[PDB]
Amino acid sequence: LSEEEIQRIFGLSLPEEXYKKXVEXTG
Amino acid sequence: LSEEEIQRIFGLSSEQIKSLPEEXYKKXVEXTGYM
Ligand SMILES: [Mg+2]
Repeated sequence: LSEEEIQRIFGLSLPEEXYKKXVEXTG
Repeated sequence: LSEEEIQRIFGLSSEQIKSLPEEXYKKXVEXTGYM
């Protein structure tokens, strides 16, 4: 999985901004 | 994007999905190519 694919999949520090869009996931 | 889809995409154990944002972050790090 590329960083560009993570942007597309999550609709976007990538790890930090991963964790926050994770939290927004847990609602 | 559901928790179930994220579990499958990143191969997460039943244990890992207890900590989805943290185990997000770690599978984020492995994204960037770091360890
Ligand atoms: Mg937590």
